[PDB]
Amino acid sequence: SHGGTTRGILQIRSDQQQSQHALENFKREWKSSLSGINGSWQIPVVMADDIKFVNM
Amino acid sequence: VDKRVVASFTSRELAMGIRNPRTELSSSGYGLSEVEIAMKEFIAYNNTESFNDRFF
Repeated sequence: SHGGTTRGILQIRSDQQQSQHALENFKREWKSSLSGINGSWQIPVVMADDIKFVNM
Repeated sequence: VDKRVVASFTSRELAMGIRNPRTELSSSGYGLSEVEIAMKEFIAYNNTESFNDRFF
């Protein structure tokens, strides 16, 4: 009813944060490739300096 | 058929049988399929089957 169910945070890190535009078209690249049943078994390749997932 | 009337019948010429009747005014005398009630469950089943098959 009220909680945060959020599994965790995907931390991507580089010399500077992406602009909001860059991040929203990265969200479009993500959802058009990986969401739902249609994307269900694909794996993204990402070449950021470091990638971490924090379990909450 | 094809949204035009191709035949008509009296109560004498055609039976109708219904297992799950309703008093609900808008039910208009029609039945109630368990496929309608369970439809979400059937969809969830179908999706989990597709998910497991898509590994291969």
